Parts: sequence; C-alpha cells; structure tokens
Amino acid sequence: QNPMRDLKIEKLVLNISVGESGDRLTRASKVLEQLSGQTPVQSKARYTVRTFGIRRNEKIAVHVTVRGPKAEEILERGLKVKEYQLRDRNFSATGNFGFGIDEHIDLGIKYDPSIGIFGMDFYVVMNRPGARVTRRKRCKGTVGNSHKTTKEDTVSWFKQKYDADVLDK
Amino acid sequence: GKSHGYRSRTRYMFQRDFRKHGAVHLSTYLKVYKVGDIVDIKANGSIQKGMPHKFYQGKTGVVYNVTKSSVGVIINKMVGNRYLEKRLNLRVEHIKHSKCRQEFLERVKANAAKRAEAKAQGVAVQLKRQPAQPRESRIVSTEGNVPQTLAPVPYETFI
Amino acid sequence: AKSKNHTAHNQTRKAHRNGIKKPKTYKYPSLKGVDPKFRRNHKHALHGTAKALAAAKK
Amino acid sequence: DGDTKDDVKAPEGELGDSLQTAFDEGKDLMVTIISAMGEEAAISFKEAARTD
Amino acid sequence: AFQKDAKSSAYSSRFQTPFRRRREGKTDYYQRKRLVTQHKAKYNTPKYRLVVRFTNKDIICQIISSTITGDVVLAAAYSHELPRYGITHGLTNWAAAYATGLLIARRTLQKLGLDETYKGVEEVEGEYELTEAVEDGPRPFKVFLDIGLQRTTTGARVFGALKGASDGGLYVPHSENRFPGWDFETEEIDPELLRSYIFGGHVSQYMEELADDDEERFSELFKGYLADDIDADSLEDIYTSAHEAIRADPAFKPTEKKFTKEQYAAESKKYRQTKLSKEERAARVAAKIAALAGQQ
RNA sequence: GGAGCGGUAGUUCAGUCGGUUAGAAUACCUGCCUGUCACGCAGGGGGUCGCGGGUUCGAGUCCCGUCCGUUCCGCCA
RNA sequence: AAGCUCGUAUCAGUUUUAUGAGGUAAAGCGAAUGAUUAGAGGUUCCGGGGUCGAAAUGACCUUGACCUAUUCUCAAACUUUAAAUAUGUAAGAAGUCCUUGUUACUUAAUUGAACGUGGACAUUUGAAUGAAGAGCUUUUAGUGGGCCAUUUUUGGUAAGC
RNA sequence: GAGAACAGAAAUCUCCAGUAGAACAAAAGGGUAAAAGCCCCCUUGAUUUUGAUUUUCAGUGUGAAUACAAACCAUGAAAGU
RNA sequence: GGUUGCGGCCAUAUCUACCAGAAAGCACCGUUUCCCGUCCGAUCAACUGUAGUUAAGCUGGUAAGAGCCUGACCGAGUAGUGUAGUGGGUGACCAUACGCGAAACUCAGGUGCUGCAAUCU
Repeated sequence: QNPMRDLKIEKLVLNISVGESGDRLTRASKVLEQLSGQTPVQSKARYTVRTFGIRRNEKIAVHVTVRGPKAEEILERGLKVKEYQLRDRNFSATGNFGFGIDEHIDLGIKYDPSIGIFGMDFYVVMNRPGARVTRRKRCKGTVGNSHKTTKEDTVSWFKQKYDADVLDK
Repeated sequence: GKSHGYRSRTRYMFQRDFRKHGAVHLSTYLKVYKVGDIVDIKANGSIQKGMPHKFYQGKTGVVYNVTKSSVGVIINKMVGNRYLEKRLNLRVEHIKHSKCRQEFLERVKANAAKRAEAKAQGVAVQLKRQPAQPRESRIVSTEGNVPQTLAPVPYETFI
Repeated sequence: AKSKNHTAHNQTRKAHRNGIKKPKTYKYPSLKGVDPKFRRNHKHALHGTAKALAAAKK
Repeated sequence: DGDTKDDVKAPEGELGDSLQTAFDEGKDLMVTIISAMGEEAAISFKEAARTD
Repeated sequence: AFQKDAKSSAYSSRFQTPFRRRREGKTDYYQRKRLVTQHKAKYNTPKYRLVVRFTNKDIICQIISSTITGDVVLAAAYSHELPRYGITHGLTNWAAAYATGLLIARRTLQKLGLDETYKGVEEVEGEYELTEAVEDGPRPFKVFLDIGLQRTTTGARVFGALKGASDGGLYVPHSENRFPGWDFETEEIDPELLRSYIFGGHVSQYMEELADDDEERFSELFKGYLADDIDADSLEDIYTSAHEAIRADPAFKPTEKKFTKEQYAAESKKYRQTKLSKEERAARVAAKIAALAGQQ
C-alpha cells in the first residue's frame, strides 16, 4: 500500500535575520549567494518597532529558497553541525521541520575577515508527489487527508535515511 | 446641514442581497434588448458606471435607443401637477425584460390561434378574459363525509 | 418670526383639479438623443426608400 | 534631502547668541526656522545627543 | 486533520459559493464576460471565439458562440485526430498546435462555404500578415482568441495555435510580439526563427544536439520515431506535405465508435453504486443502535 | 444653566498644537573641599508628558469621554 | 375669462388579471453586527496566587482571561427572514402575422436593423366599471402669515407647546 | 494554529486553516476575492469639437455625473477597457 | 451512463470525517538544448507520452453530521396591519365587523440538474 505515496523534500529556505539595514545585510546577501549558487532576496520590515531599533519597510533580512539535489547537499553538511540530533518539537504538526544553526564557517565556508559571522535558519518543507495540486494556476485543489504530510510520518522518513536521532521529551 | 446627494437615503437599496455577492452573472449581458420594449429597472450596486438615480429603482418603462453596452429608457416621472417624460441612459446590467409584456405577447399569440381555430369551426369566439364569475349551482356529496360538528373552545392559561 | 417652514399639505388636492395629464405621445417619435450613427443611416434609408416608391409605382 | 540655502541672515535673536556661543563646542546643530509669509529667521536651537 | 479551527454552523450558513466553472478553477469569469459581451446595437449577431486548450497529451480547439441556455459550438478540431493527416508522435508541441489551428481554420470556413475565397497565406514563411480584405466580395470570417487561464508569454503554443488559425483563413486580430523569435530589446521580428519553429525546427535541432551529447536520453525520448524510421532532416518535410493533406480534405470524419450509447451505459452502471432509500437508512440506524448502543 | 482654557521629574516651567527625540531652573544623590555644616569644584540619576479609549509607520502632543482645577456670560424689562 | 380644434376620441385620485421594486410594523438573535444574565464542561506547555517539591515541557487547589455546548435579555443610526397599507408598468390598429423593398449602420452571409409598398385578421378589437363631451392654446386676478381632527410620528416631564 | 540560532508580546522565514472578520487618500454608507485589494510592466483619455441626457429643479443656472458620436491616443495577444 | 473541453442556472451543487472507481479520459508524474520566466524548471515556459501510478486530484457513495433547500390544518388566523363605529376602557390599550396576513419553533421530504461538441468496454 505504498507505490506513489512516497516522500521527499520540496524545498529548503535558508534565512538570516539581521537586526539593521545596509552593511550587515549586504554581507549576509554575499554569504548566502556563494553558499547556494542562487542569488538571494531581501525582505522588508512589515512595521515600525523601535525597541528592536528597526522601522517601517527598511530592507531588514535575507533568504533563499533552495530545491532539488542541491538542497540535499546543504541539508547534509549543515545537519552535521547539530550532528544528526534533532528534537521532539522542531517538527511541526503539518509534517514539516527546521533547525537553526550558528557559525556558517563549519559547513564548507572559509572565514575571510571582511565578511563576519552570521547564524542561519534552515526550515525544510516536505511533500508527496501530487502537491502540484495547490501551487498550480489552472484547476486548483485541496490535498486530501490520507496523502498529507503528518508529523509522525515525517519523523519516520527522517529516521529511515540519515540514521537521524529524533531524541528528547 | 441638510443633504441630498445622488445616492441620498440608499443604504439598503443597492445592498447586494444575501449570499448573492459579486461576479455579475452572465445571462444578464446576453439578454437582447429591442427598441420599443418594456423593461424593469433593478439597480445594481456591484456596478457603478451607468447607474440609475435612486428614484428609478423599481420603476418601469420603454426602451427607445440602444448603444455599445447600454440602453436609453424613457419613463414618466410625476412632478407638481403633471407627468413629464424623461430620457435615462442605463447600462444593461441594471435592466431585465418585462415579464408581464412577454406574458401578454404570448396571450396575443394564442389569440390568433384561437381565431384560426374558430374560422375552421365557423366563427364565434368569446376571447376576452372575464373575471371570476360567481360560481355555479352545484350538489355536494355526504356519503361517508358527514358534518364533523365543532364547538367554541374555552379560555385556557398555558403561559 | 418663527414661521411654518414646510409642508406638502393640500398639494395633492391642487394637483387633481386639472389632474396629472399624461404625455400625449405621437406615432413617429422625436429622434433626439438617439444614436448619431443610427440616425445618419436611417436618413439615407428614408431618402432611398422614398425614391423606390416614387420612381417605380406609376 | 539637500544641503543648499545658507541664506537666513543668521538670527537677530539674543537666543541665537547662545547658539553663536555654543557652535565651536559643536555636536549636531539642529535649528528650526519658519517660512511664514516668506519671512524666515532662526527660532529655536536644538541638538540631538548621539547619531554615529 | 483539523476540526478545532471549526467550519461552524454559523460560518457555513453565511458562506457564498462561487460559480461551479470557477470552483473547479476552469473558467475566468472576469475575462469571460468582457470577451463574450456583444455590442448591444448588433443584437443577436453572435461573437465567435477560438477556444484553444492544452491538456497533457491532447490539444482542443473549438469555435464557440454563446446562448443563455448554454454556449453552442460551431465546429471543433483536435490534435489526437492528426493521425489520419500523417502526424503521430510529438503531438502537443508548437508545430502540432499550429497544425491544429490550421485544421480548425480550414474546417470551419469549409463548412461555412467561403473557403474557395480567403485561402489566406499558403506559403507559411512566418511573416506577420493577417487575413486580408477582398475588395468587392464578402468580408473574411472573424473570431477572437480565447485562451482561458493558460498564461500569456511570448513563444507559447497558444500563439502557435493562433498562427495556424489566422494563416488558414480565419480573422483573428493580434499583435506580433508574442510569436517566438520576437526581439524584446527592439521592435524587430525575425521571421526565419519563427519559420523554423512552425515546422518543429526547435525539435529537430534538439535531436541533432543528442548525436554526441548523450544517446541513452535520446533513446528514452523519441522511441516511437526510432521505431517508425524518423530522423532530423526528414522532420521539416513531415509537417509540409501534411499541411496540404488539410488544404485538400479537412472535412471531419468522426470515429467508427463500435457499440452505441446504450452499451456504454450498460458497462458504466455496473461499477457506480446507486443511492438508497429511507427504509434502508432507518434499518442501518437500527443496526447501529443494536451494536454500538444496546451492546448486543 | 451653558461656552472657552489648563493638564508634565519632588516643585515652577519650557516641550508640545510641527508626530517617526522629554529640555531648563531648583531640589535629590555621590564624591571633593572643610575641624563640621553652608557656599563652591567634578560627576550622577529621576517624569507610563493627569486617567481611560480610539485614529495613527509612530501619540507625549491628532480625535472622543469621564477626571480634577482656571476663565467667560448671567444683558432689556 | 377668452376661446380654438374636433365629436365618443383616448383617458380615469378606482378595481380585476398579471407581473416588478421596496426594507418599515413584526420577528430574529443556541444566525453575522454589536449590547448583555448565569452557571456547566473543557483549557494552558500559551496568565498569575497558593499547597505538595532543591528543580521539572511538575502532583493538586484558587482565580484570570480563552475554547465548546447551553442559558435570560436586547437595538432609530443591527439583520437572515419579512407583512399590511401605499406604489411602477401591460392588458394590443400607432396591433399581430405572411410576402418582401431601403440603407453611407451593422452581418461570415440581401444575416440582422429601423423604416416600408403589397396581402391577410375585424364587430367581444382583444378584463371590469365610468366618461354632464374629448383634446388644445391664450392671458390675467388674487395668493405665497395658516389652523384643527382621525391614524403614523420627532423634540419635549408635559402643554390649548 | 504549528514550527525555525540570537528571537522575547511582537523583527525574517514556512506550511495549514482562513467569504473578507482586511485593504481600498480622507466622513459614513454601499461596492469589490484569479477582484476595484497588494506586487510588477508599459503609459498619458486628468487629451481635442459639439451636442444629448440624469441629479438638486422653475424642469433655469452652477457643480457633479451617465450614455453616446467625430477625432487622435493609451494598453493589451486579443475580446475590449 | 462515464469522461473531457466550453457552458447556463448559481450550495437540492458547499463544508466536515471516511470508503469505492474496470474502459478511456483527464490527472499526477519524466526532462531543460531551444522560445520563456523565476531568489529557485516549485510556479508559468518549452520538450517528451517515452520512465511510473490511481497515493492524491476529479467522480461516486456513506453519516438518525453541519449547512443548504422544499413543503406542511407545524406554530398560527398567532403577531401585525388597511377600513368603521357618539364600541369598551380613568388611561395604557383591547375587543368587535369588513378584509389582508407574517417570522422563529416543530415536523416531514430532498443533498444538483441540465445545454453545446468530442470520446469511452
């Protein structure tokens, strides 16, 4: 009872929230750029705050949506900093997950002192083939309950390859 | 001060009506208006261009002129002592056909047929609609259905 | 000088003395504010169709 | 937005003398003026505390 | 999964549903209205629209003009009927779309009579030219491109289908820029690239490019072609003599069917289940009270 | 019985009606001077800008209500 | 007041048959919008105050918001629903059909289009009842401070306000 | 709602639900969901000549608007607008 | 009868939670040299029906489901209201005659129909 109902990574979004605009953000943008191979995007602050220091629509943070075999690469080498040990949370109730890391240096990158250090947020998102349903223009649909990514199933999939440790309470 | 805008006192007039919002359905547009045809005027808040004035909501009249996406309608407005004949320019979305006129036309169509039938019979028709004639002398039937006698009912509290 | 501001009283009773005379329409209505194009076309049509009846029927 | 327009005559104001005095000491001089009916002269002195 | 967010009685009660053809996600009404609405001074005189749709491994192309009962077809033409014209494999591509368009053009105007007059271009040199006006003689037949939802981009097989349509006799007005090989950087059409496109030149060049790049992928693709003895430089000539197979005899000969509708009904009704009755429902409820509630 | 005005460090007040910042004086605190306190020298903190709600990228200043205080009218008989 | 043009016209402060529009009285709120009385059960790791514990995504009470199903109550500027009364339009000769003429409009098309010659269909000519004529023009007087009564109703404690 | 270094009531990301509970320059009421909302692309139709019409009405004006013509443009693949 | 493209009406068609689907049909699904467009061949573009499925989508069924609809001497002639009275009532209001007439509630019944063209064991 498992032919097409397989499971895989849809995409992975590498993200860096930088507390101000300008220089730091640009450096981050360089960082993501050469890591991934894709050139990144620069998100705007949705509203004024002041206690953080930022204001309205300031160009604050950067990210990049990575897909295919190329995402798997980055997941591997990055997943090795947390050392194949995740948590009982971290996996959402929609059958997706993520892990935050710090020091981009310990995953291929060479330091190069003009740049600096920046922590990263990996949020990996899953699917079963058939999820063209939602994202397509013509004849849009909702995905049925039996074919959805659950938490438990995702955890299983993760355990099975990678020899990955779910751990924790 | 006092106020009399083009949509004065029209809160609930151009309300879109419950669970029928938006997306102007497409029969509307393909309904074909001939010159000198009678039409009812239900305004339509979901289109703003070519709207009627509030006075003409529910009012009925004759089409006189056609154009690209609209129709010229004439109405008899009442003013002071008289009837004055107006000339509106309503977009086709606010209009429907007069059902009554259609019904009439159908009646006329039947009339010709009746006349033809009468002719092959040999004249004598009686074709006008007479009202409800005071119904005839008849005999009822008791047989099983006996007068089920009632009475008045006493006053009771149940409150 | 607080005078009565407005009423519609005893107005209908004035109105019905002469009494809401209707428009009194004519066959061949006034083509005023009818589509210009259409009017132009109709003109030429009438010019033509007169000729047909005038020249031929004799 | 732009740095043009030295004009504005400098203040006749006795309060503009403390500004005249406190300039050499420095620290971001932020000085409002008013254009009312095309008349413009210095009104108040103000200075921010940081900005670096 | 969720019934805590809860589509409640209240929420449901005051929910407006869209239109079915939009609830499927198949008919853009905002577009449709604007398209189909006639200039009211023309009256019943209908507006015709060249419908063109692309499914996975079919092209549908049908001239339709509307009526409030339901939209009535003038004529239809498909890609999966291209077999008896002499094109089998690779049948939802740009050239195939063009061919389909051509077929529909020559078909509708054939059945409408005119065909003899308004033959259009029959060079197919990929030049931007429309169905002309024959001075002294009837106007050419007019019909507008209905895409539906298939997004507009320059180079799409939508536009191939139009090209095929216009060249084959039907007046579809259009700007050139969304045919392939339109220079975006300056208003300069290249007809030779477009020309190449029309007879599957992109495809042939692709075949050429899998001579020494890789030859297992080449086997994976084009398997039918390998079977039927088809190759690169034959390809441009396949569409050429097949265009005249349309321009002599385009007359729509439907399939032989085999069986009739009743047989099909007999087949179908076996598999799909009927409803029920009230009595049956009540019985089932009784059973459910015996088993679950009464507890045997 | 109505109209208009005021509203802030512990106190007097600017700020404030210009919205993306809370300043002066005194008092308080610390060290210093001094035999000790004052004066002085050199530093330091301290105000949800009366209360509650709303509009607002942002309200202390923008709008509405209590709230506590100051003004104006009370004329012709 | 002067008339003028006609002489049973086409109309009627009306009903009938038919078909439109309306958002008030009513009702409704275990229906949105708000306004609100009560407990029940849940909930918290995603609020505090306790007892049990060196700590715990803690064992358990007290509230505090939330959530679920119920509850009593409401609305000029709230509403799914929705009356009565008043109200628009049709009830055909300037009509209907059959043949076919017109054109610089429109049609792929002598297709439509509006306008027509010709032919048919008339004494139940196409609901009731009524028509001290019907229609039409001129000119000019006084007037332009109102008030009371039934019912509907706003301010106002109320008023012969 | 559930998750992701610093991250916390809120800063960025992602999935799920989401008939509108938002946003439409400004009052209030309408209207709006592959939208009239947001992001992009190309632009001057906020253009020229003169009528007709509706509103408030004396059926004058003024303002505001509607349907058209005859131009010349805009954009779009087009229907159109 | 099913299924596709195009529809009309716009929930008797929508939503919740499940289960069935042979033929073809769609459908997902394979690939990026070219046209094309994205931060990303996810989206849209193009190229293959070849490499694989009916897991989803779509269709159909089930539930004393929500919702929606349809009718009922179901409430109920209930409110409410036009007309009349030198009718009752201190009044508030109420009854009477000629008429007109609802909503909630309760019960039962239904859970898309259908047009254009094509195609299917």
